[PDB]
Formats: sequence, structure tokens, C-alpha cells
Amino acid sequence: MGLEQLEAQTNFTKRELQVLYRGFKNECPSGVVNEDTFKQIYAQFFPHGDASTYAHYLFNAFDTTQTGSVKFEDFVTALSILLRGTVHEKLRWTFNLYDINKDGYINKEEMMDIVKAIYDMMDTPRQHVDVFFQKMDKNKDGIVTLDEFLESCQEDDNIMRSLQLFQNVM
Amino acid sequence: MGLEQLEAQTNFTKRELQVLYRGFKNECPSGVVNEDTFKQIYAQFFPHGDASTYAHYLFNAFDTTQTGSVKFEDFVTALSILLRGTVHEKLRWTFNLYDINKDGYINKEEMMDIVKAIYDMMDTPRQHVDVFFQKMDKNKDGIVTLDEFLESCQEDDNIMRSLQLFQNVM
Amino acid sequence: MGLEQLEAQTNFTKRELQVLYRGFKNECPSGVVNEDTFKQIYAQFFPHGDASTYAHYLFNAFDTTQTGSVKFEDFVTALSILLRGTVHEKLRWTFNLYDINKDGYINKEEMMDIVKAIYDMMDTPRQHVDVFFQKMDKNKDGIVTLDEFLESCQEDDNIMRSLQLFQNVM
Amino acid sequence: MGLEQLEAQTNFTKRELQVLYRGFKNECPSGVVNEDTFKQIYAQFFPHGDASTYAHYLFNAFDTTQTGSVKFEDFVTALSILLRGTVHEKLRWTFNLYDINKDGYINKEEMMDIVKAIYDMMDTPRQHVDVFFQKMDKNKDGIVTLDEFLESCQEDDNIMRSLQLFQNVM
Amino acid sequence: AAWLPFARAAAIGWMPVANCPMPLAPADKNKRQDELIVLNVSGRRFQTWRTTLERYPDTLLGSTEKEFFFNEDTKEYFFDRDPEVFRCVLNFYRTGKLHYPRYECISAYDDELAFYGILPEIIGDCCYEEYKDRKR
Amino acid sequence: AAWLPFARAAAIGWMPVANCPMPLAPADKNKRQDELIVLNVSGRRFQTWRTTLERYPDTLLGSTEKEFFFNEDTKEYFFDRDPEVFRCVLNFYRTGKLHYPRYECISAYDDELAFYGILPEIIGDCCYEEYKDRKR
Amino acid sequence: AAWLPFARAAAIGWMPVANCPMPLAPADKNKRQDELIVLNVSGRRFQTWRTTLERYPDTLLGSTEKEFFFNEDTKEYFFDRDPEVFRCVLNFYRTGKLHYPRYECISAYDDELAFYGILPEIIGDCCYEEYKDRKR
Amino acid sequence: AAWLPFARAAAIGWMPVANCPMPLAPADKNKRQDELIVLNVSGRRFQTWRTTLERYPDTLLGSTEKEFFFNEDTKEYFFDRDPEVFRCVLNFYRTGKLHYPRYECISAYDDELAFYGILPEIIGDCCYEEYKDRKR
Ligand SMILES: [Ca+2]
Ligand SMILES: [Ca+2]
Ligand SMILES: [Ca+2]
Ligand SMILES: [Ca+2]
Ligand SMILES: [Ca+2]
Ligand SMILES: [Ca+2]
Ligand SMILES: [Ca+2]
Ligand SMILES: [Ca+2]
Ligand SMILES: [Zn+2]
Ligand SMILES: [Zn+2]
Ligand SMILES: [Zn+2]
Ligand SMILES: [Zn+2]
Repeated sequence: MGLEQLEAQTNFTKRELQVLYRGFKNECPSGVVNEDTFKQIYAQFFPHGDASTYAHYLFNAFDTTQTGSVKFEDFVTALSILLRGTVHEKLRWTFNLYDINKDGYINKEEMMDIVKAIYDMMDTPRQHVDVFFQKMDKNKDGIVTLDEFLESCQEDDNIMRSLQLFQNVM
Repeated sequence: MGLEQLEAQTNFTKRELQVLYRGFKNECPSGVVNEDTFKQIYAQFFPHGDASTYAHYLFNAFDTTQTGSVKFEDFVTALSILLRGTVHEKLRWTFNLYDINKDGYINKEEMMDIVKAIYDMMDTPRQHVDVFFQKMDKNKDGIVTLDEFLESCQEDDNIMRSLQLFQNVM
Repeated sequence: MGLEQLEAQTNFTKRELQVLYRGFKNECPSGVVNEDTFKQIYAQFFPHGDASTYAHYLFNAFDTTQTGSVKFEDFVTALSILLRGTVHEKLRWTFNLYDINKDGYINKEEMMDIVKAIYDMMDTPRQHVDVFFQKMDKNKDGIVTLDEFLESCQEDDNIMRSLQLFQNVM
Repeated sequence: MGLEQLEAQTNFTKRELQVLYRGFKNECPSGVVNEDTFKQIYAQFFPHGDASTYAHYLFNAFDTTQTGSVKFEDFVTALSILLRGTVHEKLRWTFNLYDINKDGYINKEEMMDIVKAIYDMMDTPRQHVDVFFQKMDKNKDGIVTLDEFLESCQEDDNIMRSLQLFQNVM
Repeated sequence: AAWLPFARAAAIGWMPVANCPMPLAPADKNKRQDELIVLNVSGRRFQTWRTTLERYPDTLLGSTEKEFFFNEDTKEYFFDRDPEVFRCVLNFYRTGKLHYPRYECISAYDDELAFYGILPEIIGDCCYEEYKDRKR
Repeated sequence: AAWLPFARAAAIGWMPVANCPMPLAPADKNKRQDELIVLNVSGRRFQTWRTTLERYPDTLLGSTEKEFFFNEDTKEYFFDRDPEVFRCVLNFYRTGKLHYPRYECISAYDDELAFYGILPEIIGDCCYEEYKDRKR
Repeated sequence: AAWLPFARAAAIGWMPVANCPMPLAPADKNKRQDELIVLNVSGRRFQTWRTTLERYPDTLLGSTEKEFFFNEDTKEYFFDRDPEVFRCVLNFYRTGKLHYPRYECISAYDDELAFYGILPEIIGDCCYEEYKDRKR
Repeated sequence: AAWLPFARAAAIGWMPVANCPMPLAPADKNKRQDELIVLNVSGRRFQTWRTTLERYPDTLLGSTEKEFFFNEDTKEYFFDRDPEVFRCVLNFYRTGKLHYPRYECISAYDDELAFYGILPEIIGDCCYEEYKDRKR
């Protein structure tokens, strides 16, 4: 907790960090987000759709510290990486989210869990993983690594165009 | 409703539309704007007199859309005609009001119903109708048409003088 | 009731009349002073002293109108006379107060009632009337008239000095 | 109490006297400013330690007037001495405090009571008294007088340096 | 004067002015528009439309009695009264019904109503029950 | 104060300049001294006539004790106290009777009365019933 | 609104720019649009973020209906309504739940809810018990 | 630092600085005087001393958490919360005891306490009874 301190370790300005904290605290008033809180947030964004499973994968992406529940400090740095951070940080974060078991690699069924997790929270019947792996895997052994993911996203200029769109808050 | 939208489709200014809206909302705040609403309003203007019957004819004059009950949009456009609209619109509204069964004609008992409705809501024993038809009917058949009414009000300069007085709201 | 109207028929300014009304209304909030109200006012000024009798004589001095109870209009004009009015109005008012039965003359016992009325509300044992009549009555028949009172107060320059002291309000 | 009056009889400014008054009134608002009041105040400064005994000696230092309980007047003038007053007043107050029975002398057990009172309210086992008397007593009889105390603090430049540090309030 | 032109429209053609009605022309041109009156009670600045205080002319705020409380310098009406009960008194001019707050004292409430010249007989049925019971 | 000229009138003629007690002559020239005092309580700007505070001189707002809370830089008395209970304390100077708010806590209410130096033995019979019972 | 980049992150790689639903790209450039809206209710200046009023668009303060109450000369929305009940109405936009004040009258409360276009069926279970029972 | 010089006076002559006490000199010169902090809640300007918010450092208003709500332009802290419950929260820093208003809803009250980081275990015995019972 520190407005001047976070201004250094993030890319957001003093004015943005205030808006982001207000936006954060309004969802968990000194409660510090847990899995349930995430579910309630994305349920509000997506009506008639169960967001339980995705909230679980999203919560597992956090927690580097102690209490399990992710604090604002870790909430905002993750958001700093996603909105302002370099391309090898945004993709690195996305890759970290796709790797559920947290063991360096993304597999067919692992990816299938996440595609199902988004489809459930809200034309190919969940098997859009087949299109994903065919144009992301260099080895073609059913495993996409970090280095494999980073270089494969560079080749599709359409992703880089959307990922570097620059999204201001406030 | 729509403040900028109504300004174009009416003759009232932005400032007058708010005053009219405030005056309307105070008599029915989101509540059913029906015949009874009218009865309550005009009973306040004229004590010791029953506004039931007139409220009905005045409610009958409205309802162009679907919901039966008259919205503010229909309330203010009718008032735009009555206060700012051309002589052939003011009289057109007045003719439409005097014609109860919505047939396009005014007859002895039809006119008698209006006279009775106002005298009841508030020197000749309601036989002003006989004075009305004597010098409003060109055919002298007992029927006054729209065109008959329009031209018969022009010849009486005393009506035109009162009907084009220009009322200012606010 | 009228701030601009009273400004004409009194000597007080618009600013004074507002202060006087505030001072008046705080004792009788739209209640309009009666005998009881007077008693409660002077009881507040003079502790450990019964003001019932004086309040009665003071109330009898008023009431020129209808309701018996003296309104602000009559309260302030009496005060206008007492504070700003001419010498033949201040003394005329005082004389009117001394004449209890309201019949043109002040007698020994009549004066005795008022001396007792003030002594009771709060060196000579009430018989200060004997000093009063000896130096106020020209005829020496036990009756002091209006003309007798007015000219007798002029001769004592010490009264005129105190009566014309000019007392501003606010 | 008296804001302009106290400004003359103390060394504090008008602005400092308000802050001191606000600080005083918050600890006892019109309420009995007694020994217990002191006990409650100093317990807040020093947790897990009993301020009962010191509160008594500190209350004993006051009470010059009549009511027993110490008023703000006596509170702020004593503080004017302790913070602004001459070296011979600051020490005079301190000497008066160390002298419990109000005899004019400080003895071994008398000094022991003060040391115990502070150690209890918050390295040598309370035998700082033996160090105190060894270099504060000129006679070496076990009694330290006012004049003995005054001159013995001057020789220790370390006390004079701390005692004339100048504390600013507000 | 938004509902009157409708009554006026029903009289066009058969009634000049006549007897004693009140719809035809806004005579005297009382259209001195509408100004927000600032009612300063105990420091709290209550803001209401001049027309709202006109609703009940037979009261302090209704009649020209309030002019005894108008400070010309601050261009506002000042009342050295309770700001809380005044909110009920002001809402009376707005809603049309006089409300009794469940938390306020009856005597305190009655005293303020007597000051602004409003009779307790006007208290709506919505809390006439609450008023009578708390007045013993 | 302007009810005195009536008492003064009944004395002209038999006791003028001779002795008098408290009436005769507006001494010390205390007139025009009445201004609107601003009482800032927790941000909430309360405003009252200075004579209203003078009503009960044996209290904090009555005596010169309030001057410890006066700020010359903003020309107002600032109190770091509850704005809500102060309304009751201020109303005591106006109405003459101290009212207990039913919604407030007796402990908080007693603490605030002790601050401004008003004794709870003054609470009117109007809500003496409420005060005693809620204080257990 | 700034929780979306997390949802957006889990879609990068398998559905980028292809179709999407409501996430991807802060469209229309609605940013920096959040200012403090001033809501003058009976003199009492209420202040809220404009996004807080946008929460429930199907109400008076939610829709463009409030613009009939806007004054361009003072750059604020003025409401000639009770300032006290408005606090509850405003709090509904903040907390998400409509609270019934125990001290207020049910009739006055229902009248104010009808004005701002909030239905009483939204009153939370937190004080649904209080509301139903006091409405007889 | 009005009561400390008295404790300080009792140590003069036998205790330089020594172990771990806290009376001797106001080190760091924390005498950055005292400024009135303007706390803007829902439009209502609450005014308190900076020292008052310092009383309980382990809360939102206590810690540097409030700085996330400080508007640099208006030079004040803004909270888009309920102004009424905040008065209780602010009075907690003043009196030392957390009071529950008898009229407010428990859930509404609990939500605001959770926002400012104050635990309901702190509620004084003066209205701990009232709090527990109204929380069913
Ligand atoms: Ca893996
Ligand atoms: Ca591989
Ligand atoms: Ca027909
Ligand atoms: Ca025909
Ligand atoms: Ca006689
Ligand atoms: Ca004679
Ligand atoms: Ca001794
Ligand atoms: Ca010796
Ligand atoms: Zn009611
Ligand atoms: Zn009471
Ligand atoms: Zn609730
Ligand atoms: Zn309490």
C-alpha cells in the first residue's frame, strides 16, 4: 500500500492509480480479491453465463506472496504489464495464464480447459484448440512452450496490432 | 423523451421544455398519466365543481401511440400546437376536441356534452350551443365540419385576437 | 402584516422592523400576545416577582381592533410612539396606561394599583403616589387630567431629559 | 479561563493557548480533572505499564487554589514554566515534584518513590537514586535542598542542554 | 400554465371571458418566470422555487411574512431555527402532505410548525397515526 | 429586549432618574452588536445570531470559552465534534428546551453535552421520558 | 471496467480480432469522461461520479431525463425534492442495494422513489423486513 | 505534547535518554502544526484535524490509503460514499468509541465500516446492545 511507491514500480500515473484503486476497492472493500470475488465481477460483465471455472484459472495466475488472496499491489502490476508493459511481458502473462499446472508448457487438454472456461462464462464447438495448435506449435508434438508462443505471435501481425493497441484507463 | 430531440420537433426552447417537464412530472411522476390524473389536476384549478366528464373528453383527445395513457411527448407537442402552432393547428386541435366520437363532425348533443363538461368542472342555461351553431354552421343543417369551423372563426376577429395572443411559459 | 406598509405608518426603518418582529415573534410564534404571554415575558426580566397584575394593566392599554389579543401592527406602533414619537405621544401613551378604567382621569387609588403592579413584578412603601400627586396635580382635587399631566412633566426638565434620550433598537 | 487574560500571565501566544486548551478539553471536557484523569492520559502514552502511582505524585504537585481538582489555568501556567520559564523555574517545578511531603527536601525513599512511579508507568534495579544522590548532594547527608539541586544541575552541562531545548507546541 | 391551455382550448368558439372563470389569458403577466429562493436555516442553505412557497399563501413562508426574515445583504432569507424540522416544512410545500419524522420530538416538531404557521391538522394520513401516538 | 420600553412607560412620572432597577436607559451602547456568528462543526457551517449564544452565558458557547475554538484566519469557531448532536445543542439556545434525538445514542449524546457544558438535568419534559428510559 | 484486460488476456491467441463479443478494444473512446456531477437537491449539494449515475440507465438519474433538471447557468442538476430521501436514492447507485431509512415515512419514501423512477421491489433483504411491516 | 512535558519533568536529573521511553524531546520535529483536512463525502464537506485521522493509523483514513481518494485539484479527499454513516466513522476518530445510529440499516452500516477498514468489534458498549439485536 503506497501511492508514491506504486507509481515507481508500475507504468500507471498517480492519477490512473487512484482510479484503478477506486475501481478495485468497489469490488472488494478492504476484502482483498479471492476466487469468489472474481466470479462475481465477471458474472456482472457476462449475464446468463457461469464464470466459476475461469475465475479459478484467473486466480491461480496470481499469488506470488503469502496470504493466497491477491492484494492490490499484485493486482495493479499485473494490469500494468497487460496494458502498458512490453510485448514479452503481455504474452508472458498470457502464457502464464494458459499454463494451468504452472509447469512451463501448454498442452491440448490444458488449452481446452481455458477455451471452455471462457465459452462457459458468457462457431467451432470448443475445439478451436485444433486451429490454435496447428498455427502456434513449431515442433508439432502437442506442446507449446514460452519461446514457441512468443515467436509464433510475432508472425501473426494481426495479434501484435491488437495487443499493442494502447488502452488508457480513467 | 429527449431534450435535444423535442426542441426540434416542438416550438418550445430548451429552457421552456424543462419548465413544462417539471410542471408535468409534478402532476404525475412516472405514474400512470390517465384520465384520473387529469381529473385531479383540473379539480385544483376549479373548486366546488366536478371535472370528471371533461377529463374524459380531454383524455379522448389524446392517445395516438399504443399505451393508451398519454406520455410527455404527446403532452408537449399538443401544447406546442396550442400555444405556438399556426391558427389552422390551434383550431384543428380545438375541433378535434369538440368532436367526441372522432367522426369528423360536430353535432348539437356532441357540442352540448362539452358545454356541460366545462360548466360542471367550474348565463344561458347550457343553450350556448344554439348560439354556437347559429353562427358557425354555413349549411345550417346542424353539422359543423373542420373547414366550416376554420373559416367561421376567421370572420369573428374577436377569436383570432384571443387565439393569437401568444402565451409565454416559464 | 406588511413590511413596506408598516415602514410608512411607523418611525422604524425597514431594518429595525425586521429585528422587532424577530424579537416579537420569538415570544409568541404566530400566537399573538395575550395577557398570559405578557406575564411570561416580564417574569423573565424580573425573577422572584409576580408580574400577573401589571401584565393585566398593560394588556388593557392595547386592543383598539377586534380579537382582543394585540397583533404585531398594534404592538409596533405603540413602540414607535414610545421610542421615536413626539413628547405629546409618549406622555399620552403613559397617561393612557395610568388611566386604568379608561375614563380620562387618574386618581389616587388608580395610581396606587400601578405602583403596586410594578413593585410586585420585581424606599417609600407603595405610597409614592403621595409624592406623585403633590407635584403633578394643578387643581389639587385628587384628579390628574391629560392636560394636567402633559404640562406638569414639562416643568420637570429631568423627565424630558430621560424621555427624549432616544433609544435605538437592533 | 480567559484567552486575552492568560496570554499576559503566560508565555504562550494566543494561537498556542487554543491548541493547549483543545488538547486539555479533549482529555477532560468540563469533567472532573482529577488524579484518575491523569492515570488515563499517561496509560495511553505507555502501554503495559501502570500509571497509578505517578498520577498521584503529579496530582500532588498541583492544587494551589481551593477545589482540589486542577483547573486549566493551573494546568497551562505550570506548562508555561516547564516549556518557556527560566531555568530556575523549570528546576523549581521539578524539585517541587520530587519533594512529595512538601517539606522542602528530597530524601532517599522520597526519590525512590518517583523512580518507582515512572518505571511502573512505562538498567540499574531502581538504584539510580544512589547514583542521583552521590552527585547532587553537596553535604552528602542524604538530603538535597532546592539551592543544592539548582547549582548541581548547572555543573552538568548535559542537563542544561536538554532543559533549554525549547519545545514548540501546536 | 401548462394544463390551462387545454381548458382554454375547450372554450374557444363559444365563450369570450363571460362570468367568473380563470382559464383564458394569463392576465397581469404574472410570468415573472421562476427564481430559486435561498432559505438559510441555521446555516444550511435550503434552495426552493419561488412558486413552491406560493403554494400555501396563508403561512409565514407563503405570505409576505418571510420578508421580515430576508437579509438584503446576503440576498437570502435567514431563520434562526432548527434546520432538520424545516426540511419537513419545506417538503410540505413540495409534496402537498405534511410529514412527521419518527425520530424528532413532538414538542420540538409542534413548536416549529407553530412558527411557520402550519397547523398540525394538515398532517397526512401516512403518519397521522405516528403523530397522535407520540403526542401521548 | 425591546419589550422594556413598555415597562419603562409605567414608571415615567413617579420614579424617573431617581433610582430605577434594571429598566431605563439602554446602557453601555450594546446596540447593533448582533451579527451572525458562524459555528463550523465538522465542516458543517452552522449560523446563529450572537445573542442566541448569549442566552446561557454559563456554557462553552455562552461564555468566552468558545474563543479557544475561534479561528481569526477564517473568522469562525471550529469544533472537531459531531455535527448532528450540535444541532440539538444549538436548538437549546433557540427554543429554551434541550431535546434528546431518539435516533442518537445516550452515551454519545451525554459526551457532547459534557463538552459544551450543558447539564442533562435541563432536558425538557417533552423528551425526558425518552432520555431516562434509553439511559437504561 | 478495468477488470476486462484480464478477460482479454485469456483470449489472445485463439480468438484475436476474429469475432470477440463485448471484450477487446475500449471502443468509442469513452475514457476521461468521468467527472464529478453535482446534484443540487433542495440546496444541499450532492456530488457523485457520473459513472455512478450511469449504473442504472433505466431511471431518471440514469437516463437523459435528468437533463430536464439541469441548469446551464449554474452547471448543476437542481431538484426541488427532499434532500434526505435523495441520500438513499443516491446510495442505491453506489452500493447496489436500495435502503429504507427507518426514521422516514413509507408514504414520503414511496413518493420520492416514484419520482426518480426506482421501483420498491428492489429494496434489499437487509431492510425488506422494515419496509413491508411499516407499510402496514 | 501538553501532557508529556510533565512526564519529562519527572525524569530531569537522573535519566538522560536511556532505554526505550518516549517522553524526552519531540524528535524529528513532527510539529508540522495541525491542518484542517477537508473530507468531501457525497458533496458534504466534513472538516477534521489531521491529527484526528492519525488516531487510528490501521484504517483507510488512518493510513496513506486515503491518498488514493485525494483530489489534487480541489485539494481535498473525495469519497463517493454515504455522507450519513461517515459522520459516525468520523466521530469514531474523535470520541474514541464507534457509535451505531439507531435509524440506519445494519447492512448499510456494516458495508461502510468495511470500506473505511473499521471492524464492528470496536463498537462501544453504549450501543453494542443495539447493534447485535438489529443484526438479528
Ligand atoms: Ca503443462
Ligand atoms: Ca514443443
Ligand atoms: Ca360527430
Ligand atoms: Ca355542414
Ligand atoms: Ca379614571
Ligand atoms: Ca383636576
Ligand atoms: Ca522531604
Ligand atoms: Ca543537604
Ligand atoms: Zn408521512
Ligand atoms: Zn423534546
Ligand atoms: Zn438496508
Ligand atoms: Zn453509542
